Amino acid sequence: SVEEYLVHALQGSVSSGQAHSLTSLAKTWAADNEGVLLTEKLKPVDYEYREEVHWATHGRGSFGEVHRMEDKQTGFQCAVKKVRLEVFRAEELMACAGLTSPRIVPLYGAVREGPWVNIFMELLEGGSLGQLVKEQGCLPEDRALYYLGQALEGLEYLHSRRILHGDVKADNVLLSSDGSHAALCDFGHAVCLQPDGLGKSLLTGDYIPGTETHMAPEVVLGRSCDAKVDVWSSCCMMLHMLNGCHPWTQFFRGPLCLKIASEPPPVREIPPSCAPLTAQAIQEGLRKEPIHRVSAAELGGKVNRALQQVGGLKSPWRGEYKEP
Ligand SMILES: [Mg+2]
Repeated sequence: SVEEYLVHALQGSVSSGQAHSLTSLAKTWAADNEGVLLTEKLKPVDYEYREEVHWATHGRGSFGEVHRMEDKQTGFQCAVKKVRLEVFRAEELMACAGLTSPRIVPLYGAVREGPWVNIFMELLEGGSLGQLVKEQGCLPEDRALYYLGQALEGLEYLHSRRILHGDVKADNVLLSSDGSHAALCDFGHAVCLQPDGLGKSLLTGDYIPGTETHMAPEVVLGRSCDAKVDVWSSCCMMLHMLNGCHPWTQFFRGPLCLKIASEPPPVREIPPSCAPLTAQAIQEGLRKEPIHRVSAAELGGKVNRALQQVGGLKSPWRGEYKEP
């Protein structure tokens, strides 16, 4: 209404503004150079911010969609996620913009150029939790608990704001230079939960999930979904971290969605040598029925206690190769 008059003003130009503008503009895209930049270090020139003209590229995502970039005026280096326009979802920015949490990769701005949405964000120097698991087969339990713990703090943030990530997994967790900090990214599968708590459903075409192996049973059953899907995924992530491979992967080859539906939870993939409280945390996080599944916050507590049970975090950042 007033947002309509507003967006028309924002269109056709790249400006330095706030998150609300970006969000509003974003909705436009989800339905020629324009956008909003949320940091001083990324500076438009004369209403424009074009690739190879104002900023240059220097690929690491599921789609090789993410690059190191540099602003040609300012010298500042960050990351660009290229997303095609016809596929773009405002929830990528909605579940991201102005979210002041150290567990969520900060958004630096987003700029449309032609059929491309260029999403700018902090470049975290230590890469993805996924790459870390690849490099060193699997992670020590305490290290595994540590990162799950930090991902849960980030999800607790999202959920309390009525936001569901949609695709929680090691590849979508990023790490600082020392590996001390972990923060969520890729909100491409994020959904905004409407006033009535739980929402959408995969079959209606609103919650399109990201990674099959990490997908909760209520998703596959075409049931209504809430934040609880993230909690299931985060434990699939936990299994990935502990075993050096996704759930279901080592056992079933074909349409997993049908297996996830009717099998017991991947609970059998829990390493026998794990601390009982770690096993319990995963077990509670992998309850097939969402209502009885613990919340991110509830799991955070159990995870926190389990880390203490294993003598705290005393594993080196990078050292041992631990065979899958
Ligand atoms: Mg990704």
